[PDB]
Order: sequence, then structure tokens, then C-alpha cells
Amino acid sequence: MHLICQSGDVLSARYEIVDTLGEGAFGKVVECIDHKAGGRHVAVKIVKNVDRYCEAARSEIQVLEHLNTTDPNSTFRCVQMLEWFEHHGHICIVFELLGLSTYDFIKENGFLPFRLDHIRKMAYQICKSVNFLHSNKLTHTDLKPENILFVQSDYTEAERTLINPDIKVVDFGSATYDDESTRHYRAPEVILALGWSQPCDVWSIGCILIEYYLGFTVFPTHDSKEHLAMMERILGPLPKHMIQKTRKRKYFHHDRLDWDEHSSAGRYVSRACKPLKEFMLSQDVEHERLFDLIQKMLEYDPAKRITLREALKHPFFDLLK
Ligand SMILES: O=C1NC(N[C@]23C[C@H]4C[C@H](C[C@H](C4)C2)C3)=N/C1=C\c1ccc2ncsc2c1
Repeated sequence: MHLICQSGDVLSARYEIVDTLGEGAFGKVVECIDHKAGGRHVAVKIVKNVDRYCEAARSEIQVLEHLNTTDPNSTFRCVQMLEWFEHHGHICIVFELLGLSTYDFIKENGFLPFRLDHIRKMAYQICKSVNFLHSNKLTHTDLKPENILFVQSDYTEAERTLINPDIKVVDFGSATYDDESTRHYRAPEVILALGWSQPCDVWSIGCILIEYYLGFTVFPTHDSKEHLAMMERILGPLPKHMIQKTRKRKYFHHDRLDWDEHSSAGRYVSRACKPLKEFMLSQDVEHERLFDLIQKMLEYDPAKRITLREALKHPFFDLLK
């Protein structure tokens, strides 16, 4: 990786790297000047030369080629791929240049939360976009703030003040069609290995929204049974039917979760977490509307869980309507 993507390098005899925008498990993303197109800047995704990540990159190009053709204007806010190429055995995908991810923006503002009016618009766009994926037999499976990106003209910089937050959605290398990729936004049916599909995206959007509103993550765990105990503290006890169905019966004793809440980590889930409604900062009706939508997105059972077509109909978005 390091050898083939430093500042000053030229890719495919026209893309001159000028900055590194970020680094991932897939590799790197660089900002480049496109010398054969007036000097317009672009973003270039540099994928590791590993079989896992090259098969994902090839799949990602197939998805982006389809989404970009189905939606030429990007009405549904999937990032647009301009071309791809190979560079010293690395797949490089060229994109339109966007701005900060929503995660970088909060992070570099001291983890301030977003304004509620921004959250309302950002949530509408994330829902409208991921619904468009779902209507094309797709599941993103890797929805998170790092993968939601502003379009640079949406904010100032000096201290970043967000102005008008048109967002785009990126990274389709984990995307899956219905024929036949997580961190702490992982849905319960995924943790429990009950199978999953598009509803797990809805759950991850719900985890994104609460983070927008708090500035910090509400499941700050790196352990899967602690994540489950957190869910119970914030959202209530998991459904008996899901507990009784998982092959992962390592986490439970009878119908209850196997967890000594007076252990040092059991005391951590009490300090770190509390029922969802109490996380609210106002009692204003627009705050009540947001958390109602979030409560529907954080529904345990993936069948009960609100779809995104219904989420677009939620009163929280009437102020835009
Ligand atoms: O497919 C992608 N996956 C990612 N992932 C990352 C993960 C971290 C946060 C953010 C920036 C880096 C690090 C790459 C998105 N970016 C992608 C694409 C992309 C397209 C256009 C664009 N314009 C400015 S940044 C940018 C990134």
C-alpha cells in the first residue's frame, strides 16, 4: 500500500495525488488532480492487493455501475464512480470528490452533536438513499457515519460550521444482492446468527441517528455479549423467541441473558447506558418525534422493524414536507 500512493504520485498517467483523505481496512482514499480533465479534483479509492478486497472491489464496481446507470443524476445520493483502473496490481476506483464523512466532521468538532434541523435533513437523505438500494435488491451491511459523506459545499472550515447538509452514501464492497460489514452498529439478528437482510441496514441507520444527536456512540463496546447487555439496558430485554432460536446459546441461561450485572463490566453497562428515552436533551415535540423514529428503527425483531419506505412517512420529516 504505502509504496504506491504518496503525495506527488501519478496514477494511470493522469491522476496526481495531492492528499490522503482517509485509510481503511480496504486500503486508502486519495484526493487527486485530474490532469486530462481541466484539473478538476477527484477521489481515488486504492484497494489492497488481497484476494478478499479485490473480489469486493470487483463487486463494488458492478454495483456502482448499475446504481449510476439507474440513477444518472444521483437523486438517491449514491456516490458516482467516474472510472476504475489497475495500478501496480491494485484496483483503483475514481469517484466524484466529496467532503468530510459525517464521522470526521463530528470528531474534528470535539464530538459536538449535530443540530436537530440538520439531523432531520441528513436522516431523510440517508433513508431515501438506502431505500433506493433496497429497491434494487441490495443490502449495504456497512452503514456507519464513516460511510455518510457531505458534499464539501455544505459547510465552512476555519471549527467547521455545517451549512446545508446534502449527504452521499459510499462503500458498496460489502453490499449483497438477495440471491445470497459490521462493528458496533451490528443488528441483533446478526449478532445472534439468525440470518439477516435489508432490515439490518434500518437498525444501523438508527444507530447512526442517535450518534448524530449525542455526538458519541451508545454501544461503546468491543465485546458481543456486552453489546447484548447494553441493548437490554437501553432498549429492554431481547425477545424470548430470538433468544431461544440462536445457535449462539453461549450468551444465555434459559430465556434470560447470562450476565452478572455486578461484575466490573456489568457495572460498566449501567454507567455507560440507560433507557433510550432518557437520552433526550429536550422534551420538545421534534425531539419526541426523532426518538420515536429511532425506537422504531431499533426494534429487535427484523419483521416488526419499520422499513425505510414507512420511515420516510414519519412525522419527524413533516417539517421538510
Ligand atoms: O467507497 C468508499 N469507502 C470510503 N471509506 C472511507 C472510510 C474513512 C472515512 C471516509 C474517508 C476515508 C476514511 C475512506 C470514507 N470512502 C469511499 C469513497 C469516497 C468517494 C469520494 C470521496 N470524496 C471525498 S472522501 C471520498 C470517499
